[PDB]
Amino acid sequence: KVSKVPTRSVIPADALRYHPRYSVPRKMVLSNTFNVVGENNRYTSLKLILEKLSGHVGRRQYKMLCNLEKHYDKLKDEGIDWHELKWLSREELIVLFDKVLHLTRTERAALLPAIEAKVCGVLRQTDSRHSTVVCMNRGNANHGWRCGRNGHTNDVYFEGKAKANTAAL
Amino acid sequence: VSLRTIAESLGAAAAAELRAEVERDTRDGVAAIPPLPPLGWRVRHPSGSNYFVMTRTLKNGVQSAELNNRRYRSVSRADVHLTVFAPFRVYDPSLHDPTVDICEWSSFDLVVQKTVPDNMVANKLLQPLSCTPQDGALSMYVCLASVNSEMRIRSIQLLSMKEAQALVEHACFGNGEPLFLELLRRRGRRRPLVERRFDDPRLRYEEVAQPQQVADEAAVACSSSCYGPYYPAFEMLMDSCGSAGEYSRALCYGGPYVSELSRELCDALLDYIKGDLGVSDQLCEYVCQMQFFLEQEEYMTWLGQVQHVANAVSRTA
Amino acid sequence: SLQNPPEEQFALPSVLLRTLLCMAAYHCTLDADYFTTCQMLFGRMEQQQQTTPEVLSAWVYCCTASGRVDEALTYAKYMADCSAPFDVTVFSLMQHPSLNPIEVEDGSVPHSAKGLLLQRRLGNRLHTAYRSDAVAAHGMFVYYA
Amino acid sequence: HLPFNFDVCYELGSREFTLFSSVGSTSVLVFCNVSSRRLRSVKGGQDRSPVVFSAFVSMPTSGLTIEALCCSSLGLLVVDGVSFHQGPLTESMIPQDAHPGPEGHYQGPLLNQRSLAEMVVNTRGCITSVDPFRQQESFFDGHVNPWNARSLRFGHVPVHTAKPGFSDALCHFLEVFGVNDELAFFVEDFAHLVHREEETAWTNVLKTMM
Amino acid sequence: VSGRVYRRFYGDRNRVSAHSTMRWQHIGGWKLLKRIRRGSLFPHNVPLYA
Amino acid sequence: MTVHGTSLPSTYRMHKDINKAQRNDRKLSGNRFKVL
Amino acid sequence: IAYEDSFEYEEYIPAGGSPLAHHWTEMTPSFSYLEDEFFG
Amino acid sequence: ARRKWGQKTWSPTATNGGAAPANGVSAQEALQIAYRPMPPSQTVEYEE
Amino acid sequence: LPPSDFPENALLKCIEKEIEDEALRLDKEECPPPPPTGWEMYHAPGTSVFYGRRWWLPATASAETRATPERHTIRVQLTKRDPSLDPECDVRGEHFPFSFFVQRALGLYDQSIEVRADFVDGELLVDNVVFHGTFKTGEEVRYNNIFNGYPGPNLDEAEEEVLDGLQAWLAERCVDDQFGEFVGQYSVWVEQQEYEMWLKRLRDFVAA
Amino acid sequence: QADRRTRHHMMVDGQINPREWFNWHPKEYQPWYFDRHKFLYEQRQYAQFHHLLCHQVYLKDMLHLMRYPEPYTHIIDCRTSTQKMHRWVPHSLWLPRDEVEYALQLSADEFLDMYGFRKPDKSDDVILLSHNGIYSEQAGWEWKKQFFQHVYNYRGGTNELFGESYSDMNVSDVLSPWKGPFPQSGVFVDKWSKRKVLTRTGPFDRQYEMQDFALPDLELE
Amino acid sequence: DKIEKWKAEGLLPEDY
Ligand SMILES: [Zn+2]
Repeated sequence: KVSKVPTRSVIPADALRYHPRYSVPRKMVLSNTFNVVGENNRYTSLKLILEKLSGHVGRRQYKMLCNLEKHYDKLKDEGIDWHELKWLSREELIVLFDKVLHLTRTERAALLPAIEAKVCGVLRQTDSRHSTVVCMNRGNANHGWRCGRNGHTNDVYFEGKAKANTAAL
Repeated sequence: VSLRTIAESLGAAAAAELRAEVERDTRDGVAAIPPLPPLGWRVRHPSGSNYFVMTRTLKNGVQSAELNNRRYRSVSRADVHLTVFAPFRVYDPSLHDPTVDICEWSSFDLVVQKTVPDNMVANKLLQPLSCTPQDGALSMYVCLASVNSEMRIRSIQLLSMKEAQALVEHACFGNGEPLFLELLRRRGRRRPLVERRFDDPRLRYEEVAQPQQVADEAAVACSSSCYGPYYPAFEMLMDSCGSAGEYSRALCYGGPYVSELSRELCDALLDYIKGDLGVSDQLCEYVCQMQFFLEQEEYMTWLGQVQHVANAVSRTA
Repeated sequence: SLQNPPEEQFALPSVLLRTLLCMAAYHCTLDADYFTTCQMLFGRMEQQQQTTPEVLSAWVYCCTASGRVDEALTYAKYMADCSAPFDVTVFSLMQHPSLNPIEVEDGSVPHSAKGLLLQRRLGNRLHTAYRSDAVAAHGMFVYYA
Repeated sequence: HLPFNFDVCYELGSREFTLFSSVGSTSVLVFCNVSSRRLRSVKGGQDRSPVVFSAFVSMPTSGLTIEALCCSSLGLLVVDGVSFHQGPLTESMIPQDAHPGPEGHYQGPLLNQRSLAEMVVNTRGCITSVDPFRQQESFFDGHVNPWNARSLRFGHVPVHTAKPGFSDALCHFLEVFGVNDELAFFVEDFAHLVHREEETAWTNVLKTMM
Repeated sequence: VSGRVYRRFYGDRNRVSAHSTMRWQHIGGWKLLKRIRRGSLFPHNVPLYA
Repeated sequence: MTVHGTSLPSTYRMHKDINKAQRNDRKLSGNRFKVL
Repeated sequence: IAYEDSFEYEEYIPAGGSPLAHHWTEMTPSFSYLEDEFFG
Repeated sequence: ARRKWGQKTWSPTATNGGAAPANGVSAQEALQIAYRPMPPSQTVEYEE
Repeated sequence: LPPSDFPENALLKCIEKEIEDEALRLDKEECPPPPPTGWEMYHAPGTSVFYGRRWWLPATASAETRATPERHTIRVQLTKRDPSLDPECDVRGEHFPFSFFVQRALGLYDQSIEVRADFVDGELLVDNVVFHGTFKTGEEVRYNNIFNGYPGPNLDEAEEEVLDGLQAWLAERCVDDQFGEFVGQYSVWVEQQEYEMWLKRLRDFVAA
Repeated sequence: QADRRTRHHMMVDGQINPREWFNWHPKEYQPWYFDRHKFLYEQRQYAQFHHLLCHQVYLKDMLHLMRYPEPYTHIIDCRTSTQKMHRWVPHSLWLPRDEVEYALQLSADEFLDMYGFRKPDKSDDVILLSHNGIYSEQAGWEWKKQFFQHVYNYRGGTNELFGESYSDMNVSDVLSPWKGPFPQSGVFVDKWSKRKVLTRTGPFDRQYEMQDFALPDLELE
Repeated sequence: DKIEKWKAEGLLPEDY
């Protein structure tokens, strides 16, 4: 007898991702600072998305010319979050981009792929304690632009932690 | 009032960008020398264009090539005409799909034609030669690609006047193709663009209009040939610049899958193009260099056109 | 073992490419059939290194020492059309059909340095009122003499 | 909502609408080709091709015609390329009724890094397969075949991606001719109106056929 | 199967709950499975780890 | 700080930054069909 | 002919699938159009 | 002939030590391995 | 072929070697595969598109007095693939795209119903239904564009009322998975006959 | 300008294939201190020529020899281009940097016939000047190649004395972004190491280190 | 010298 290897006809492309043991990687829970969503924890998803939009992109490491990290500090003292940025309409973004942020035409052109997709600002789990991975799935308006998958439901700021509790903040 | 200060801000920025562009490639007063083509190749680049063509004529067959002439010292047939079309199309496919380990993919086309001279005596009429423009006008369209500085063949097409006659008369049951006949119905000529001559230095001052002479050598031979009214259908079939020529060459066979061929065939076809025909990896590395240099040359003309437009607005407003 | 960015890592100095071709051009004096390998060498130095007036002026001296009279002057006329000055170091070495340039920079010949300085200064003189093809054609006349 | 002086030209059956304007001796022409596959929502959140159009602003005082490749996102406007053509607005330059404009000309540098910014948010581009002959089954279609799309630079990514301080003045230079975000908010909403009117006409034609 | 039962609460989405450790050790069967030997019942409604 | 010149909190931060490209860049979406 | 009596089963080449491009039988350079001039 | 991806043609064996006889090879068998069918336009042959 | 005047003895001897082994093999058929009934297959010897054509008469009720004959046309383009992306890009999956024209009673893109389908993994997958010419709705809707004409939405996202009426309209026209296998079988014979002519035409070009 | 993309084929590894072929391995290189702020010939790549560096004469010593010169302290100007010199440093003699390698091979008489002044003896003090001190430093190595015991260098000679803002204009040859380098075009090495040498981990504007060998650390886990 | 060439090439036209 020669047994056949169990394969599939239709397999998703993320199943070809590499692990050094060819197994499931470890899912380490986040730090204790992310337990209660506060003013220090609100803008850490806004911090990381503006970091990836300014760093090198791709296998050839194409440097993004516009630095969107200079507009991070003027975003958080206003009190507007990345989740609050997705709730802004088209009329409210033109007021934010021209008056408050003073975003140029090329810096607005690089931030708009992050706003047109409604990327959920949920800190995904990683193998490390310090996670720099955000869920890049497109959000839906029924679940508060949180993409509704893997437990990212309508107030979830961080995976594995509690809700937003917007009565406090 | 506000249209003057906007058009003057762009004209000052375009003058500063062009000043900073020529300052980068300047080496102690000397401007950027273009890359040198191989021996015998005469590159013609139209100004304000997306492409550049180079020609090569091997007299007395392929035995006059660079590899067949070098030997060790101190111890007839029909002529071959080469034409390499090279557009500016070069992209990186590892961004759209990270599973592909390709840093650079640049496509360029090669048209090789043959012409019988009156000087050969040996093989006059033993067999009727089908490569002649009098008899069929057979030509090989070898679409090439430069995959990380390595020449890879995409398709090997064999097109004659018969395939242009078949597509225009009896590609369907009783008619031609309804789209190939429609594309021939909309053929407007391009305005004459001033070409620039980045030829080989040894053939830069020998003769200038030699690719223009060899372009009309086959043009008067094929329109006055055995196939007379099918040459406008054949020129658009051999049109390497545009979407109508790529669709018309897609209506023909397009050659077999080259990786499905025998490995003895793939090595012999690579020995023919690189070794015998002279279209080698020295040229294949040069095409991506010349696609890069003339992209820089067209960017400065683009910066000159931003300054020329913005200065013309503010002087009228 | 130390890797710079590849635009700075694989860029040899222009004095090395000048000395490498001038060793090859001195070998072309003793045997003219060395030009076919120098043609393959210059075919790779042009595509890997930078096309400088130093490496082009040495290639004119490479074509001169092989006996190629047509394409050596035609490469020099290409430098004149590109506003590239002819190198005065290879111009003094073209009019000296001895003195293999590795032992010239070493200092193995203490004499004839006044002769080396004179050809460099007239090459500085001839470039002020003429182009690069006129300087190179003067060097080819003295070399074949 | 509509801009100040712009006429709309749309016939049922074709997925194209064209906007024209003329101020003084200069004329600015905006042509759009609505996608048949799928267009993105105006809300943005939840194959989803963006609404990308062209802007031809002709100025006889300069002697050139500016082609502006514009992409409407969330009602706003970005510009991917600027090229220049000879003479005024001839009829052959506009890609109406599936005949293209001038081909074999320099497309222009990248004014913005928008397409590389969509790679970090994992939004799929128009190039779905790296094989160019795989997408050449539906030839003469800009949305399905990017290798012969004029608006997508025929699949080519240029060498120069222009300076941010330089490209900001180029965006302000075109916004005085009516290529602002007020125009792109109408084009984003009219493309959803063409996409529904083309689909309900194609359905009711298919009802009477069977 | 071979499962593990923990004493403290660890939810499927978050750790926040309304129970103490003294409550959940009776809810999730940590007090149950500690005191019973083989041949007895164990609930399926309680979470099993690994 | 004497022998190695760095600290263990500073070691973990620079370790996460020397390989940022090969850690995670895409989502690897799509479906792969069997060709055989 | 069966698989067990084949040349691929005499070595360890599999029956069907992708060809072993780094095997020594595939790395043997073949010239079948010239063997009539050499071994004839 | 032309090959297809995933489809291979099975061929009979010569039953002479496999493709390479590990026990040994004689003179006249290795004579054919010596004068291998190389293209002689780019092949230099030499003996001493 | 003496090597002095003919330096391409590596290619010319190799290609005439491959002409005969593609002829002496017994897996090939010199006869074309038999079509389904009614279909006549035309193919230009130079091109890579072969056409099918048949006449057909639908089933009409007795309230209608005359049944008009139809015109069914098949257009198959041969699949192109890029070997320059190999072995890095994956092997492209084999499929057979074709076009199905329906004309009521003279060209191909005037008053014609065009249906684009793919035969892949032994089944038909209908992609789009394209119209050409002026048709009746419910007014008249004209589709005069032949290249960038509106092909309709993809039928995965279409309505289910238009889906089940189309499959009944296709099964009545006898275009199903058994017809799509002949399109896959005739495309193998067409590409094999074009490959043998491509080897013969290449031998005239290189030896000249 | 405008951020020209490069033609080199360096690429970071993918997310699917395993890490293999560890007889070559790229890693990031970060040195201890910055050296971009320093003088050109005291940087990291010129560290082997540290003892070849000439002794520094400063500004107040140059003003002292201006007022009270010595008969055998030869101030020598090493500026090359005659178009960029506008004023004369006092008690100076013109010896251009491109001719130093031929000047010091001359005799005592031939140096006078080719430069108009007497050749200095090997025991006297020689002080070299330039625009920034780069041409005088390269001439100082040629003056120390010959057996001259006292060779000195004023870094920033012309730009500090005359207050000018000039440069020696060293090109510091970097490949143009169309010039594709060596390891992409060539079969000089096998295909596995060719792919692994061209691999880099991160952006290609910083410096890297190539390991010639590696062993797996089995003692972690 | 480049802007002088582009007016001769016709890339920088005059008033229409
Ligand atoms: Zn999510």
